[PDB]
Amino acid sequence: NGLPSETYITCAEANEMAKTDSAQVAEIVAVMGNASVASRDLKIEQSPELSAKVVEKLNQVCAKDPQMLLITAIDDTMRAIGKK
Amino acid sequence: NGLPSETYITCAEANEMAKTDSAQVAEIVAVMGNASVASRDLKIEQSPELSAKVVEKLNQVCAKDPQMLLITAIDDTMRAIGKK
Repeated sequence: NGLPSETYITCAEANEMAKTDSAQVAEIVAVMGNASVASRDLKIEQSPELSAKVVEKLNQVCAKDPQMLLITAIDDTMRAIGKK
Repeated sequence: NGLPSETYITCAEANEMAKTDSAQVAEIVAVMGNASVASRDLKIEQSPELSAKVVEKLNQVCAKDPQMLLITAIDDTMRAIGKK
């Protein structure tokens, strides 16, 4: 919880900023996401489309429960795609 | 040299595309960039300040060498960071 404001931000609210700054929102989500999911296989193809997905479905989950911080929310995707 | 167009595109020309799509470009460079550099230490965090950085100076290096493919270009950046 003692993380920088950007990292401690909620994924749902990340969409709010996305209209102004899609870059910093989609980047961190993708950059962390891919690196953190590579932890279980290490061959997660680096392609804009996959990232585009991680902020689409993830924010959808956030819409269901706002108690998910951006940092933890994407971690649930790590386990979702992390089914090896 | 037989890789898909986008990943076979030079860092210099990738910046050109960023003018139309800053996302796909800043993403892929930070995505694999951070993933590859973290493969040497894993002490490297993910921040929006890094994408801008890895696509800034690199495009300048590739401005001196248009032959530098995106993949190779980022490798050279890893070398710089891996220099400890």
